[PDB]
Amino acid sequence: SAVKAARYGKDNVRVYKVHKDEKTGVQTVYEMTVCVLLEGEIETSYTKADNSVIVATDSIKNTIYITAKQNPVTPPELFGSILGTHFIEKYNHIHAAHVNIVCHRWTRMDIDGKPHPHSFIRDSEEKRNVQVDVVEGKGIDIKSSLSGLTVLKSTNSQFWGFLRDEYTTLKETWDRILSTDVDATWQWKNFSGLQEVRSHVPKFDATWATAREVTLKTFAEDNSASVQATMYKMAEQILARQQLIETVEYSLPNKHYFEIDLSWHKGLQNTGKNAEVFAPQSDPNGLIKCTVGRSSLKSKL
Amino acid sequence: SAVKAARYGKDNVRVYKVHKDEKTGVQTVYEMTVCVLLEGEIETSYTKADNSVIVATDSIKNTIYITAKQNPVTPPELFGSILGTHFIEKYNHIHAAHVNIVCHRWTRMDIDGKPHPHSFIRDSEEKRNVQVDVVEGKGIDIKSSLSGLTVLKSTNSQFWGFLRDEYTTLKETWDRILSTDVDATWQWKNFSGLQEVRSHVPKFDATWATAREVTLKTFAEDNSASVQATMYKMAEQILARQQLIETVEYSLPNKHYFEIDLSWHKGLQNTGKNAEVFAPQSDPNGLIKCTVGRSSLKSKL
Amino acid sequence: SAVKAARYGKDNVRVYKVHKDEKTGVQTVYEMTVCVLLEGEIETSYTKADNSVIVATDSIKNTIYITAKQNPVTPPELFGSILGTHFIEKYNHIHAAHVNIVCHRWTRMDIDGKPHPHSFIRDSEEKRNVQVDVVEGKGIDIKSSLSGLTVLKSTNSQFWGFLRDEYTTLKETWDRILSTDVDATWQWKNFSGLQEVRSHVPKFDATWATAREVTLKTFAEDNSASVQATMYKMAEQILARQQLIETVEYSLPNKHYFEIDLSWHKGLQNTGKNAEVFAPQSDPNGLIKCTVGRSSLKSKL
Amino acid sequence: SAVKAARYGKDNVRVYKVHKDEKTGVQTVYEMTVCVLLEGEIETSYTKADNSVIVATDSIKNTIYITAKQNPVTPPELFGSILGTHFIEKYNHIHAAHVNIVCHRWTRMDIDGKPHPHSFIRDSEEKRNVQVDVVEGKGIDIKSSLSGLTVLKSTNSQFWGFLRDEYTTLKETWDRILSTDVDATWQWKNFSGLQEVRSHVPKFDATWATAREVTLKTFAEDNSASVQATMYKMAEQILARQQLIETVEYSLPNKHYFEIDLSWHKGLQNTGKNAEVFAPQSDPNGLIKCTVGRSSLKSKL
Ligand SMILES: CN1C(=O)N[C@@]2(OO)C(=O)NC(=O)N=C12
Ligand SMILES: CN1C(=O)N[C@@]2(OO)C(=O)NC(=O)N=C12
Ligand SMILES: CN1C(=O)N[C@@]2(OO)C(=O)NC(=O)N=C12
Ligand SMILES: CN1C(=O)N[C@@]2(OO)C(=O)NC(=O)N=C12
Repeated sequence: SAVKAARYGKDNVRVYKVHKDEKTGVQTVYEMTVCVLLEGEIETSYTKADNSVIVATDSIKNTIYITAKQNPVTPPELFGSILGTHFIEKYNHIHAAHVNIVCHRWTRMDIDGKPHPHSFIRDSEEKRNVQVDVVEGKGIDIKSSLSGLTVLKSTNSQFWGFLRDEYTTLKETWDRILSTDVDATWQWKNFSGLQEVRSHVPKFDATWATAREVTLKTFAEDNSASVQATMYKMAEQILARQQLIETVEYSLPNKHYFEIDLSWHKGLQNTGKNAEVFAPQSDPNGLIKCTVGRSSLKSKL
Repeated sequence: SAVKAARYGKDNVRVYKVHKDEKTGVQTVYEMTVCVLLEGEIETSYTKADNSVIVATDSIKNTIYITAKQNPVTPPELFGSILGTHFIEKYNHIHAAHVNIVCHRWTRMDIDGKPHPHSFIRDSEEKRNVQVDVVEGKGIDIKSSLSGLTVLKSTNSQFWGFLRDEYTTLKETWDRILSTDVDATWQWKNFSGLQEVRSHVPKFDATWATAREVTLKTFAEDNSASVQATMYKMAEQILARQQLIETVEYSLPNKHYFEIDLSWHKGLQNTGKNAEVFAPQSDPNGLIKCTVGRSSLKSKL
Repeated sequence: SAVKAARYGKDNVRVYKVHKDEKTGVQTVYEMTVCVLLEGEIETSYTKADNSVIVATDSIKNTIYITAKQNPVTPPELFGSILGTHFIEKYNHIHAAHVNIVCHRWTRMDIDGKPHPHSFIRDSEEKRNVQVDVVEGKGIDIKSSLSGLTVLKSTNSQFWGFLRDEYTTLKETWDRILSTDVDATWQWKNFSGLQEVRSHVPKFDATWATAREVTLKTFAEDNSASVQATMYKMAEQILARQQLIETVEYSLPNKHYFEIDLSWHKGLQNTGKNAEVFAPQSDPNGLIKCTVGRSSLKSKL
Repeated sequence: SAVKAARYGKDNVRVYKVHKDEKTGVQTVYEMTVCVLLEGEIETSYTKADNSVIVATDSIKNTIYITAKQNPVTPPELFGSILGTHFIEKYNHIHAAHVNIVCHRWTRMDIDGKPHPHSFIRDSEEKRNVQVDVVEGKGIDIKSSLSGLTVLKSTNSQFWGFLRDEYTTLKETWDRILSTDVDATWQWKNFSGLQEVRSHVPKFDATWATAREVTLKTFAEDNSASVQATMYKMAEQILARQQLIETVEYSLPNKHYFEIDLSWHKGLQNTGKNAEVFAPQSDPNGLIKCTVGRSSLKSKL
């Protein structure tokens, strides 16, 4: 036998950091969950009981906290790049570091109409994430995402004109509920190293904000022909607004809300135009995915 | 043997309802999870295989949807009272109905600064709940609550002066993080029936809003001596603002954020006044409870 | 305002303990999650910022580990009684201790047909639990339970003869699937203190084993008229087998498995006698409860 | 813009099937959760609101149930291959079907020492899974796995000789607890189509049993130098026992159990040779991965 692939490290590292402005009194908090997995000349730890090549996962954990003490933790694209770069530079035999960060929301409270200096609310379980792959000799590849953004619209969603054959029971509809949990990812151009990442730092928060804004406005305003059609519009708009993005990926569940025929009870009308009470379905669910990039077709368009 | 207690029914009934204003185009959505458990002269279903006394849980489910079609689903205190009253009135042999409702957030989206007519966001997993016990001959007992309201403050929390003995290792502190998930319950005066509940309908939304406002402002502004002291202030204020409440209960976890001593690494200072990076602890957690009512002591105060 | 009720302590305390037989080499492991909440003369911690009356939750945590080091952790009824007794004896002003323990399964592995001396498998997420309320001057009240025991039978379950009215759509059935997650609790006679608990120690493991055995055999062998009828048989048998039990409580979800009519597709027959493929329903679910004790009726039986 | 990748379908489809032997009375149950995602000439559903190319996810759901009615659902490798093959054969424009199946345990109960004909227990949340990718013109690629197999050994685990530098605090140990949740995957040789899969049907259950047996015996018997070293031994043995496997992958968390120094309390000794009570850590956790295949090095071995 031989090792074909290997990576190892510390997962589920919870990290909080506070910034305190001693002049103004305003404090700002950041909370995340971090995973760092390393690759390199480590195969003998598996094949030969050679622990000398292992940077202990406990030490990886220590390093995450040390790095958060010595550097900004925002934007997460930057923090992940600093962290990953550290491992490949510090350890000759480590050649890749894979850093995943989930950022948790702590939104400043407004009390009596004024932003409070040191009190926060988890205003959504929506996350902002990064995946930062730092690969020695091949730069830094970053995928940024938002996830867990749960939305519903009560009309202005349709689904008709789909294939009908002997497996089909679904009724066409011209007016349905649409609800999803948005997972949207934007994949950056490869960066050559930490200097190039740093040169683009403002673009990270700006692109996350654009992606969120586009997602919400397109969901709310598109008289949707399908999940497929709506999500494509989102992606095309994000690509148009940040040239340093190469692709946008969406993964959207179709969280079904079924009509309930009550006509068996006193002739109650609760379908079609009279549908008011619905049964949210926990499972199953449609699951619709696509990855959109910029076009390069020049004929047969 | 004999049956000492029994109740049965349908749990985990997911319910959506939409209201459509055909004049304005504005739609409003409501989503909940409902449980109804019944008591009464049912013991022979357990002891004698006598199914004649069972109103099937499937029929209870149907009834929940029918009741939502025929009545408002808001405030949940009212919906639960209507639902519970139905079972004790419809079925001679059913003498109590226990209705639990969890209300899920669907907050209207603002798009380009304007409220959208039919698009919503799950802006928090915080819930608004009710427990409505309708007991034939003994009226309607309602407990209202908010839960899953997750908050953090980065300073203005203290914990010193606690008992110290041979089991104690905890350091006193004059400046710590405080974070919790608020579960707050207000227990209404017994209502004689559905008419009395209906007579107080505006008070339900108003009291929920007061409880939330008080919770947030007191958390944010109290330079807290302990979870105990802060939660008591919340409760006393809610009682002062609604005379139809008899008690207020809080159940608060103390979600610990530990300092991380980094002085072993290059003399890094990350404790006390220099604490910036902390380790959120998933478990264990303090858990602090109290039920506050109005005083009746007249001496030894 | 005044404090009507209060309790506080440490929740979610994970505890492992190993026993090592140095003669035989056999090791035995125990893992639990513990909660201890205290009551007593503590109201001034809430009303007056008086921390002097607080035994810190951190110290409660320390105490749990110390108590596990100095005493057996099995049976959990005993461990909980020792732990609770400690708080009311050690602290004059603490008058009740409420100890909840969840015991996690670590079943010894059999390797090549032989029990291994130090390797274990989590063979089920089923739990064994206790609730031990130690109340100064009023002894020790113990509720023991098993929970998370998930079972299914594919036939020999029926449900017919239930009430039918204008809310009813359910078809009677003479052959259905029955599946549940068993939560069964046996409530012990009050014990006067720790000596009386210790005097009954073998009965704890024996009664847990009886309750489990009865549950499984009755589920498997009863040609069930309803969940109600089957669960009552379980309870009556457990009561008959341990006189120091006062009541047995069951709480059982009815985890529905729906037939799927496929006759629209090529005349496929998948209902009634030809039902082979079913749709497990995640929600909603029936929920059936009862508490059974011994009879005291002497006429009208 | 243009669609670079797309797939869609139905996720979280719960499926039960029963087999009834009418001669013997013995019934056998199967329960799974299925996901099917399709690829093909579908881009216009995203770009052009062209629903004609969409086989509705509702119809995919119907098809899963129909296929389970008309075919064996075991082994899951076979069921997934039949299901995936159906979509690429039935629909000219669909060119890949990605079928994921999670199989849930329903183990036959033994009652009074005899296997019961129709009663089952969920004896573990361990799963048996498949990932079956059916790609038109490129056969069928199958990855089989077991997951959620949670184990602990109380001794015969070590971790010493790891890299030590200025980021390291971890103590070397010659005797520790090792606990994990095993996720093990074996990747089959590409199959040319459904006939080739069918030709190997007995190997699926046999290889799953081998993988489980090897996992448990190696975990229990290896005096482990590290998670890395132990998992490699597992993989090499599985490869040696099934030549139609190309690779074996393990992904193992290191679920830490920390010693608790109690020497501050009455000189209690609970570390090193006297360690009996430990604190299971929920997070963070090591995470150790590798993919093992057969060797092709002929020099520098
Ligand atoms: C109702 N429905 C389907 O049956 N398939 C679809 O995904 O769930 C699909 O392909 N697109 C939809 O928007 N709606 C759907
Ligand atoms: C740090 N700490 C404790 O150790 N016990 C306490 O609850 O967690 C307590 O009783 N009250 C607190 O506010 N803080 C605590
Ligand atoms: C099918 N079904 C019901 O509709 N109600 C019942 O609980 O779920 C009930 O009261 N008892 C049952 O055993 N079966 C049921
Ligand atoms: C204690 N410990 C580490 O600190 N890193 C390791 O994974 O968690 C590692 O690389 N291998 C181990 O077996 N044990 C570990």
